[PDB]
Amino acid sequence: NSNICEVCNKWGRLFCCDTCPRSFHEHCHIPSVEANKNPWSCIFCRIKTIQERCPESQSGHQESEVLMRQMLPEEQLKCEFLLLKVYCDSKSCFFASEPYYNREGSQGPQKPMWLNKVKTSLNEQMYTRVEGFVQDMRLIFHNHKEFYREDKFTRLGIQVQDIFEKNFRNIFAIQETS
Ligand SMILES: [Zn+2]
Ligand SMILES: [Zn+2]
Ligand SMILES: [Zn+2]
Repeated sequence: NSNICEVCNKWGRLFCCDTCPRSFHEHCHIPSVEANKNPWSCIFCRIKTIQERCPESQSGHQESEVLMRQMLPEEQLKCEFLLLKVYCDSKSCFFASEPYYNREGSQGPQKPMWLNKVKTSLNEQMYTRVEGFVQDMRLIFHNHKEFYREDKFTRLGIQVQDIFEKNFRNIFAIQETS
């Protein structure tokens, strides 16, 4: 197994996957690394199994159809994995915890949103469709762009949104377009 957390790239108290060489901090994995379960398989491995059990699940899909899917166990998992892929980027730090807004010439968003809030919402099964999760994720970046206006820091929102969107298209096998 790797000697650093796959998500945050630090050492520490790591739980090792049995079916791949990745390792995780307990609360870096999503869902949080399960208490017992020998062998244990990480979310990467669980996602690869879904694909292997249903090869056709990789054929292209329309985003509108994906969004309307109910959050059954496989879609729950896919959203957990997509959230984890965002946390994998170090620039996720800016969007992880609860923000506050006091900048001359700007007003804060009407509906603040942050990664840890989305993480709790997933854990608490608060989303009934994929659309709920995706809307909250895109709101994070939209709030950031609106608030920061012409400050160059707006780019951090563009950057992490691009990570989100590329991973969304991959995980949910969105049909490729120009
Ligand atoms: Zn970690
Ligand atoms: Zn694994
Ligand atoms: Zn099949």
